Amino acid sequence: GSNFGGGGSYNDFGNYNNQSSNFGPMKGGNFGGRSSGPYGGGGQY
Amino acid sequence: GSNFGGGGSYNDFGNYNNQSSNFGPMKGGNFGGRSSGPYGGGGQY
Amino acid sequence: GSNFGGGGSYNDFGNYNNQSSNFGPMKGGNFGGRSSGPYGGGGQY
Amino acid sequence: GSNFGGGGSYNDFGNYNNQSSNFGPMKGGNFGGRSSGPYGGGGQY
Amino acid sequence: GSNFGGGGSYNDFGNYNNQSSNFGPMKGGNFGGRSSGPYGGGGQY
Amino acid sequence: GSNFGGGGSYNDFGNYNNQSSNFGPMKGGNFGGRSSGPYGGGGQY
Amino acid sequence: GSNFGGGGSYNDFGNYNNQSSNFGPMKGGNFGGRSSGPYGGGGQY
Amino acid sequence: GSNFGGGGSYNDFGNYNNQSSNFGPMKGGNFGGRSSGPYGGGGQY
Amino acid sequence: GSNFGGGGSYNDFGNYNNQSSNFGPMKGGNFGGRSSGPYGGGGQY
Amino acid sequence: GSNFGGGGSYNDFGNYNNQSSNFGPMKGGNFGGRSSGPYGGGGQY
Amino acid sequence: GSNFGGGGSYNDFGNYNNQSSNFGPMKGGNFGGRSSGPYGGGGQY
Amino acid sequence: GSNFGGGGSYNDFGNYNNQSSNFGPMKGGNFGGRSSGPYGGGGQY
Repeated sequence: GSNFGGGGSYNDFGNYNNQSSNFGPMKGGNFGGRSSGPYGGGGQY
Repeated sequence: GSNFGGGGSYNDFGNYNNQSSNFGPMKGGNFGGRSSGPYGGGGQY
Repeated sequence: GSNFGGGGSYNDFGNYNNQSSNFGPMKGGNFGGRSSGPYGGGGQY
Repeated sequence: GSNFGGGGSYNDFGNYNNQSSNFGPMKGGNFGGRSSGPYGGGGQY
Repeated sequence: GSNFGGGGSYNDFGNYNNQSSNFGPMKGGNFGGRSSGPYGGGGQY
Repeated sequence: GSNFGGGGSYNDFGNYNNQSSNFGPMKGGNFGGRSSGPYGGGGQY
Repeated sequence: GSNFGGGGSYNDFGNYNNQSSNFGPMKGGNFGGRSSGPYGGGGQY
Repeated sequence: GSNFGGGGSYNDFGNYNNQSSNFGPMKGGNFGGRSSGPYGGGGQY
Repeated sequence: GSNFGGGGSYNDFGNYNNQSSNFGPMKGGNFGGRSSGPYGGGGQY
Repeated sequence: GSNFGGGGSYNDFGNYNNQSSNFGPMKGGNFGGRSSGPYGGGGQY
Repeated sequence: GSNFGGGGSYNDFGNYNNQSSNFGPMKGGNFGGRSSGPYGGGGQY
Repeated sequence: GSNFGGGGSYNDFGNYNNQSSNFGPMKGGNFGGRSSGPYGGGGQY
């Protein structure tokens, strides 16, 4: 009889995938991975 | 008799996929991965 | 009878993936990995 | 009967992956790894 | 009956990976590893 | 019945990896390892 | 004027997705990922 | 004028995803990842 | 005018993902990662 | 005019990911990482 | 005009990741890392 | 005009990661690191 997240627990556990593959010349970018707060994620500015 | 997220638990567990593949020259970007807050995700500005 | 995150515990445990592979010349960038706070993530500025 | 993060514990334990591989000449960068606070992550400025 | 992070404990224990491999000439950089505070991470300025 | 980080303990214990390997001539840099405070991490300036 | 896979090149570059999510008790398995050769893929025998 | 896989090159570059998430007790397995040769992939025998 | 895998080169460069996350008790296994040769991958026998 | 894997070169450079995270008691195993030869990968026998 | 793996060179350079994180009691094992030859990888026998 | 692995050179240079983190009591083991030859890797027998 074990509690597993019961109560008001905010239980966020999701798998996330960003995948990209290119044979030719890649000047651009695939910006992946979690981010939070204003302007999260990478790039120019 | 085990509780599994019972109660008011906000139980968010979803698989998310962003996948992209290109043979030619890739100047642009596939912006993947979770984000939150204003202007989340990468790119110019 | 063991509690596992029960109560108000904010239990965030998600797998995140950013993956990228390119045969040609790569001038651009795949910006991956967790970030938080203003302007999180790498790049010009 | 062992407590495992029960209470208000903010229990953040997620696997994060940034992976990148390129055969040609790589002038750009894959910016990975956790960051927090203003302008976290590496790059020009 | 052992407490394991119970209470208000901020229990942050996540695996983080930044990996990169290139056959050709690498002039650029993969900036990995934890950082905090303003402008964390390496690069020009 | 042993306390393990219980209370308000800020228990931060995460594995972090920065790995990079290149066959050709490497003029650039992989900047890894923990940093904190303004402008943490190495590079020009 | 750049060749991009021209000639007899067998150019196989397809995105493939296997995704599955279940709230209840999962005794079975979602067998995903590429396989080749006799009896490829996992399971009993 | 750069060749990009031209000729008889067998150019296989595809993104593959296996993702799975379950709230309840998981006795079974999601067998992912590339395999080749007889009986590739994990499981009993 | 640079050759990029041209000729008979077997150029295999694909991103592969195996990801899995479970809140309840996990007795089973997610068997990921490349394998080759007879009976590749882990498990009982 | 630089050769990049041209000729008969077997150029295998793929990113591979095995990731898994579980809140409850984990008796089983996620068997990841490359393997080759008979019965590659870990587990009982 | 520099050769980069040209000829019959078997050029294997791939990033591989095995990552796993668990809040509860872990009796089992995540068996990661390259292996070759009969019965490569760790575990009972 | 510098040769970089050209000829029949078996050029194996891959990053490999095995990472694992657990808050509760860990009786089991994460067996990482390269191995070769019969029964490579650690564990009982």
